[PDB]
Amino acid sequence: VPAFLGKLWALVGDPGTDHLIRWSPSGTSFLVSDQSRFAKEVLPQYFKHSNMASFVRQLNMYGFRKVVSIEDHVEFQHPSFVRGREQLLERVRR
Amino acid sequence: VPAFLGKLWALVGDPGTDHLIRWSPSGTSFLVSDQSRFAKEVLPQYFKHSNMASFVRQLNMYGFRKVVSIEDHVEFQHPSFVRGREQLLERVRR
Ligand code: NA
Ligand code: NA
Ligand code: NA
Ligand code: NA
Repeated sequence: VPAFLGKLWALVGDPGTDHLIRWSPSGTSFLVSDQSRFAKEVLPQYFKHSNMASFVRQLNMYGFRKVVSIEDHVEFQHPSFVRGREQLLERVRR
Repeated sequence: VPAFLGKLWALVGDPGTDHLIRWSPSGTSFLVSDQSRFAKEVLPQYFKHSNMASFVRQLNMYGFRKVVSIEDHVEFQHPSFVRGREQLLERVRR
């Protein structure tokens, strides 16, 4: 598992960050509650930078997608990024 | 499980419909490859109507969301609608 994805996995699951970034109730997507605060408060802890645009670009390079209503916060998803599915994470690729 | 969701579960998983509606590779979302054809060819088989707008409205009433790129076909998702997770399906509610 690439270091970016190992860090992403850890930071999403970390209870200490859940007020800003956490798994959905079933773990098939993850929620960033406040993008500005996430970039200033969580990203330095895990990546030693605070650049949301770089982070989102990296998610895009790995094929992550956004979850939106059929009809600031953001919800991301990847078929192979699922809480508890440690071996499936190996399928997330650039 | 409400009849709409039982039918949805069956039709997504049905190999005979997979050219038009199928689970994603990990089963955490589902893809409609061609909405017009899906409405004319799959919906009558399972619901005895051909109205895409009614179907999508029903998905919205149950809290389904759409999956889109970070930067016709459509991909839908619900935290509690996951291939193989039969008991989790009980949590999908109006
Ligand atoms: Na967690
Ligand atoms: Na977290
Ligand atoms: Na299937
Ligand atoms: Na199918």
